[PDB]
Amino acid sequence: KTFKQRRTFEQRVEDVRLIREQHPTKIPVIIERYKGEKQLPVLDKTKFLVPDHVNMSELIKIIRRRLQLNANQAFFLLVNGHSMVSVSTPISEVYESEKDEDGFLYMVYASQETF
Ligand SMILES: Cc1csc(CNC(=O)C2CCC2)n1
Ligand SMILES: [Cl-]
Repeated sequence: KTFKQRRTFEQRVEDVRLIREQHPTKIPVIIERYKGEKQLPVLDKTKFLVPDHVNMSELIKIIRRRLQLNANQAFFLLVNGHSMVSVSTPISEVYESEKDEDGFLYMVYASQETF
């Protein structure tokens, strides 16, 4: 059902290696709905190439636009299983500290801070 479940560690690693070869300025991001989530829709896809210069505040804006949310729908984004200490950090920096061992950066969204 989830991404890690669909693809072998081997497959996720080789894919990250190809994105490096072909999309060298992009951060390979996995963005998934919380398995409890009722209110927000599922994304049209799972794997995203995020320009390495955008900060987390702008990545939240991007996903809210992708979900076609309105002003007073709530949106919370976990990175590597936990809260973001800051939304102002560039995603290149966030990748280097919060990346998975397979080389993706893993995010999960919900309408409550209680995931
Ligand atoms: C910044 C951002 C968020 S999702 C996105 C598009 N994601 C992709 O799969 C590729 C097409 C070129 C990047 N762009
Ligand atoms: Cl590129």
